[PDB]
Amino acid sequence: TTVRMMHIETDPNVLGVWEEIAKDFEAKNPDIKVNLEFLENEAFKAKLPTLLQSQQKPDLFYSWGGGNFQVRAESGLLEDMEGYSATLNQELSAAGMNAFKIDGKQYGAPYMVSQVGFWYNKKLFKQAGIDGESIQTWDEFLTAIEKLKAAGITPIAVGGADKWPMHFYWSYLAMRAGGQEAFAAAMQDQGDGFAGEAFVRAGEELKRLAALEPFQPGFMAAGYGESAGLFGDYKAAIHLMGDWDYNFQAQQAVDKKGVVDSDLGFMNFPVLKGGAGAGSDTLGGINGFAFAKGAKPEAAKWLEFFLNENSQTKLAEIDQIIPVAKGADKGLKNPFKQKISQTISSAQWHQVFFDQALGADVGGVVNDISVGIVNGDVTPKEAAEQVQEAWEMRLEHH
Ligand SMILES: O[C@@H]1[C@@H](O)[C@H](O[C@@H]2[C@@H](O)[C@H](O)OC[C@H]2O)OC[C@H]1O
Repeated sequence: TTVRMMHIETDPNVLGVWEEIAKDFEAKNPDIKVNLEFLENEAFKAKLPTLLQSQQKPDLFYSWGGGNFQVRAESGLLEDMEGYSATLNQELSAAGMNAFKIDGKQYGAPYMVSQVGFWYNKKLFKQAGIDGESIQTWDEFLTAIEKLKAAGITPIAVGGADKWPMHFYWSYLAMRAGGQEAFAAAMQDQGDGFAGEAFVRAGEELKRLAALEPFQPGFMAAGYGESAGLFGDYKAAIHLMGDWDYNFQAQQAVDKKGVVDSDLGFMNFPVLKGGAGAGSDTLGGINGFAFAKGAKPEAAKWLEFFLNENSQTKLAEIDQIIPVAKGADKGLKNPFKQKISQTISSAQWHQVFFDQALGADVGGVVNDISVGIVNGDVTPKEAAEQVQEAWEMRLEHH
């Protein structure tokens, strides 16, 4: 039998490890072949809707959980693999398995957890006269931005063309302004919801950052790959990105090394004055693979092995993922990844990426108003009302 797994992975080292695991699995299981199918992130997300309606579908596809996963599970687009999940449940974290379980039905399995934060270049910070470790508040972050501006260094790389990198700013600002309580009320559409003060404040503070002109020339035409390459090429000082950026900025750098460890820093998103959120709250998520309707049981056998402790330990040791398999945290030797993994574990609020939490429609609105605020197209108040209004209609029509 042949199992097909659709993914968005571009890293050659990661893919080599995945192929090694596949080869090992195939030796232990001669009856089963594993075929990996790549689709680039933006194209993948765009095509999945029609793919899930087709008659030829992969067994497994990359998933962020969140809003689209829920709708797909309830709408009959995924396959319940609860009867083939005993070993997955033994090997993987229960919180990770629960993220892909709806109504007692197991529709996927976790692969990794992540944190979004500020990767930064200590060599460029020294040139501008900034101590990165002293940045604890948003006002201190803006002061650092102005010092980079005055030094003639591009402060921030962002892939504005893809929009979601910019949304990380609006999202974190809303988390810091309103805390978990505000987001929970907004999801329930209680009170003013997403049009509430926390979300307007997020827009106001994003507008304040944008007025400093901190992004690279042409950031609205730049995708994630170009933006990470600018960081890796020492041409931008700061990159707000998930922890997967550690290997990506190196792969996208001309020299294939990027910002080396002695020049590299990572810092949490700062706190906001007059904000209800805690500095230890993380934006990130639990990514995994979902089972499309019609998936064969052999796909669960593959996933059992692909996500086991040895496989996940390898992927942590090449500094790619923060693992979900029990015991694979032994592979978090790299100091950047070890510290990030501890932040994720200690977080009282760990929030899934807003665009994935809210689904393709409302999440697309959040992505649009993030770049819209920065470009002056929409005010912070108008942008928050757009999110609330789209969310209210999603609630009504489901
Ligand atoms: O919608 C965003 C996703 O597209 C993005 O996906 C990243 C992917 O770019 C990277 O290569 O692997 C991690 C994966 O999560 O995540 C953030 C979302 O906001």
